[PDB]
Amino acid sequence: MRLNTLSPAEGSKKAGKRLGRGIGSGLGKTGGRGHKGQKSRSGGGVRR
Amino acid sequence: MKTFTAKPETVKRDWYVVDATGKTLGRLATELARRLRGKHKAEYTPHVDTGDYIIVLNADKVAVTGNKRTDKVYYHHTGHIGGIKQATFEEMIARRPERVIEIAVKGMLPKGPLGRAMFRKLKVYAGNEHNHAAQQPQVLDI
Amino acid sequence: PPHRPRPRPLPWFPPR
Amino acid sequence: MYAVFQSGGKQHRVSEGQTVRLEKLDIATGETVEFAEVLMIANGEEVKIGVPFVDGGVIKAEVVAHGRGEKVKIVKFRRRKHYRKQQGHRQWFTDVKITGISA
Amino acid sequence: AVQQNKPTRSKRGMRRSHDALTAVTSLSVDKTSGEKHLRHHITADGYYRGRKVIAK
Amino acid sequence: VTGSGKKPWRQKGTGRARSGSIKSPIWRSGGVTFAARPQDHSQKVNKKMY
Amino acid sequence: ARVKRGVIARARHKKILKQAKGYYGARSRVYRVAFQAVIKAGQYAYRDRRQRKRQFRQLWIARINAAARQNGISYSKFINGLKKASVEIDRKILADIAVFDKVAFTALVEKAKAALA
Amino acid sequence: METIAKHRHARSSAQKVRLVADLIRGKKVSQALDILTYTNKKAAVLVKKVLESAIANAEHNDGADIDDLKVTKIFVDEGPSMKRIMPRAKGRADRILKRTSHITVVVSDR
RNA sequence: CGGAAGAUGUAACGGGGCUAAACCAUGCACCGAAGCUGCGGCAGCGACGCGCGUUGUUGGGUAGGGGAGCGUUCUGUAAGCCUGUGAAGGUGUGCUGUGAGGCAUGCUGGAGGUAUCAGAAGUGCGAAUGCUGACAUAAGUAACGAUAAAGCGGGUGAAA
RNA sequence: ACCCCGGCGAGGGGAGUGAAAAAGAACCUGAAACCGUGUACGUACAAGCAGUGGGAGCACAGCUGUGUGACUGCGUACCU
Ligand SMILES: [K+]
Ligand SMILES: [K+]
Ligand SMILES: [K+]
Ligand SMILES: [K+]
Ligand SMILES: [K+]
Ligand SMILES: [K+]
Ligand SMILES: [K+]
Ligand SMILES: [K+]
Ligand SMILES: [K+]
Ligand SMILES: [K+]
Ligand SMILES: [K+]
Ligand SMILES: [K+]
Ligand SMILES: [K+]
Ligand SMILES: [K+]
Ligand SMILES: [Mg+2]
Ligand SMILES: [Mg+2]
Ligand SMILES: [Mg+2]
Ligand SMILES: [Mg+2]
Ligand SMILES: [Mg+2]
Ligand SMILES: [Mg+2]
Ligand SMILES: [Mg+2]
Ligand SMILES: [Mg+2]
Ligand SMILES: [Mg+2]
Ligand SMILES: [Mg+2]
Ligand SMILES: [Mg+2]
Ligand SMILES: [Mg+2]
Ligand SMILES: [Mg+2]
Ligand SMILES: [Mg+2]
Ligand SMILES: [Mg+2]
Ligand SMILES: [Mg+2]
Ligand SMILES: [Mg+2]
Ligand SMILES: [Mg+2]
Ligand SMILES: [Mg+2]
Ligand SMILES: [Mg+2]
Ligand SMILES: [Mg+2]
Ligand SMILES: [Mg+2]
Ligand SMILES: [Mg+2]
Ligand SMILES: [Mg+2]
Ligand SMILES: [Mg+2]
Ligand SMILES: [Mg+2]
Ligand SMILES: [Mg+2]
Ligand SMILES: [Mg+2]
Ligand SMILES: [Mg+2]
Ligand SMILES: [Mg+2]
Ligand SMILES: [Mg+2]
Ligand SMILES: [Mg+2]
Ligand SMILES: [Mg+2]
Ligand SMILES: [Mg+2]
Ligand SMILES: [Mg+2]
Ligand SMILES: [Mg+2]
Ligand SMILES: [Mg+2]
Ligand SMILES: [Mg+2]
Repeated sequence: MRLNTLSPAEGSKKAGKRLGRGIGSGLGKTGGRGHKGQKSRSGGGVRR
Repeated sequence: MKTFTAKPETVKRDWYVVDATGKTLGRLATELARRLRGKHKAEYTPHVDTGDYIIVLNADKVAVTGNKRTDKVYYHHTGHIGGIKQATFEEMIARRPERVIEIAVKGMLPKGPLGRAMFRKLKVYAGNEHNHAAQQPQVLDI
Repeated sequence: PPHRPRPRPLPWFPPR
Repeated sequence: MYAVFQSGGKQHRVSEGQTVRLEKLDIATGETVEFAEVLMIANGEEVKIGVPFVDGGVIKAEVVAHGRGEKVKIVKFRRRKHYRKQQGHRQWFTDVKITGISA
Repeated sequence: AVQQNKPTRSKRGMRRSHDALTAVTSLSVDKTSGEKHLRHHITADGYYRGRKVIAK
Repeated sequence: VTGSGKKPWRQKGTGRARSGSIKSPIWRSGGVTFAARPQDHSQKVNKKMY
Repeated sequence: ARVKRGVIARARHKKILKQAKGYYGARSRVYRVAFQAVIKAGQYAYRDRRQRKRQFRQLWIARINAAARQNGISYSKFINGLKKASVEIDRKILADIAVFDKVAFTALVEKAKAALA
Repeated sequence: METIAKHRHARSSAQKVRLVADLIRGKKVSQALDILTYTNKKAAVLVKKVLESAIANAEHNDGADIDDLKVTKIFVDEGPSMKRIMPRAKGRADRILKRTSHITVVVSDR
């Protein structure tokens, strides 16, 4: 029990998605938005 | 242990003499092309010229089948606009018989530097005499 | 018929 | 004198004293390995051709070294399709020294 | 009219393969003054072919 | 960022990339795209978990 | 927590440029060009590991054919003969023997001829 | 052993000076000085002063004999370019580079 | 077989050439792919025995979904640990891992660096007619700004 | 400081200072593009994304390593 021997529970801390950081990530380029249209745009999307 | 490769500086090339008289052009040419390339040797190596020197005598008496003697046309372009020229087999044999065998063989050899080198080993004569006694060519029946 | 207008000039802009 | 034998789904022409790189054998270093499937033995003019194997034909070898070959790089790339993948590879081998060839 | 592609340093050097200067093949020596001079030209001290031809 | 809202050069005709603001985050001296603000990092800890 | 990219970016570029040594002009000097060259070099190398196995077999066969024909039989009949004789020597070895031990090669040819006879 | 002289920030593009430098590379210094005296190029003046300085350095600082000296190395490097403006038609300005050169001459008796 | 004419050049077998090296029929050989098999290795999913063994099977991928990592700056661990026995940075070399990478060490550098496990992100660039600086190319090319015009002697000067 | 080349220059070479002056004021470190000098090998009968697989020869360091790469199979950049 030291400040450098404490660990979170397994599964408690998932890393967030980081879009647009290259091919290997699987979220490069379009960042999961597909190609074109309103929903690909910044601020895009239709109201509820 | 890597596969053997022939070496330009150690490869042994022999001299042969062939008589073209009455031979069918294309069937003579394939055998020449084979031997110029060295495809008949176990040391055959695609990037090395392992072939033999070949003298061809009596190029003027080479044979062709069908109506080719009158109907086979050789085309070339001078590079000047409209400069397509032509000559029948007959005309070629009269004007420059050696070209007929040389053309047939050149077309059956690899294109590129090595193929040009291979072709330099073919010596074609219209008649029955050559001046290569010093190279002591062995008779080759094709 | 013509598929293009006859060439014209652009207005001057501060170049650099 | 040389012999031909199969090992690691490949064939080898060896003489006594040769070191030969084979696919990894499960044999410790220093230990001797016998190859009993000899396809051919040629002692000068005498030539024994197996059909497929030479009867009584054995090649004795000593395991000299295990190791990994030089790294190969695998590159996969599909132009215009946002796809690229790289991988490395080093193949295991066993070096053996041919000690004896028996007819 | 202008290039569609940047010419290489190689091509630049090839073009300049004819730009080298020639050294003056040989200078002459005045027989009297002993000065070096361009052939068929007077020396710096005003000599030509042995004779003093100009002042300064 | 300090500076005016003047369009640096006209939209079309100059042969340059289109520009709207000298303060664009693409530009040297421009704004930071997602500029930080002062933040409160404190977390709730349930009394019973403490 | 501002992160400057210089040190890491330099290392990545240098890694690519080291792999582009020996290439012509911008291909060994300029990262944009070198990166494309190194990727393409990798694509060819992958393809060529497959092609190498094809090129060598093609070479062995041509050599076996030459040696077989010196011993009065074509490649196709020779291979057929060896199979009927239950000889399991591969083309790499046959081609090797054709060059280095012509007497042993002739022995194989005789074996093959007997199996067809 | 070998003596150096340099003219740093010489007012001439390296390309022009290198024409002259090439004439004397490898020559005996006496031959070099003659060659430079009858080369009708501004660069020949620049290079000759550096070569003369190198000879004087070799004699004074390194107790060498002028008779034995050869131009063993000579090279011209690019110095800083001074940037200037050249007005062109229609309100456009062009950059002018005033290119400079660093001239190095190495003489030695070997 | 004729019927059968087109524009840069043969140019309507890919070419050479072929009277079979064409066509039909029958047959047997061989070549031939990243398919299949052989040998070695990796990973996923599932059985089966106890995290390991044995075994089956699977592993081309855009949009896109899921999983697992590398490295960067900063906080704690750290008043610890490394550091003229030479820090960071720069530049080579060797080794090493499936990869992002890592380790060692020569040279440069001359004072900083930071294991481990956690924590936070201005966390990774080749493209955006991106932005700033530097430097190329064309090129020693065009040009040297009114076609009123110069020549010579002397002077000064390192040079006119 | 002083000496030397130079126009009583610029610039440089010595000397000296300093732990260091490739710390010399265009000054800590001093990357890359870009430009040179030197050395090894290749290159003036040869056709194309310039590599890759094969591969001689030459040079060099301890049969291997390193550089080069004649000849040859395959092979039309990247992003969008
Ligand atoms: K999505
Ligand atoms: K401002
Ligand atoms: K910027
Ligand atoms: K500012
Ligand atoms: K994921
Ligand atoms: K290092
Ligand atoms: K260091
Ligand atoms: K830490
Ligand atoms: K850009
Ligand atoms: K230029
Ligand atoms: K000029
Ligand atoms: K320093
Ligand atoms: K090639
Ligand atoms: K694009
Ligand atoms: Mg996807
Ligand atoms: Mg898009
Ligand atoms: Mg659409
Ligand atoms: Mg959509
Ligand atoms: Mg918006
Ligand atoms: Mg071809
Ligand atoms: Mg274009
Ligand atoms: Mg010129
Ligand atoms: Mg307004
Ligand atoms: Mg700001
Ligand atoms: Mg409370
Ligand atoms: Mg910081
Ligand atoms: Mg004006
Ligand atoms: Mg026509
Ligand atoms: Mg295959
Ligand atoms: Mg398969
Ligand atoms: Mg397996
Ligand atoms: Mg598959
Ligand atoms: Mg997949
Ligand atoms: Mg030091
Ligand atoms: Mg960022
Ligand atoms: Mg960049
Ligand atoms: Mg991109
Ligand atoms: Mg542009
Ligand atoms: Mg420019
Ligand atoms: Mg021009
Ligand atoms: Mg002109
Ligand atoms: Mg002019
Ligand atoms: Mg004027
Ligand atoms: Mg006057
Ligand atoms: Mg001074
Ligand atoms: Mg010290
Ligand atoms: Mg300091
Ligand atoms: Mg500095
Ligand atoms: Mg540099
Ligand atoms: Mg040549
Ligand atoms: Mg060309
Ligand atoms: Mg090709």
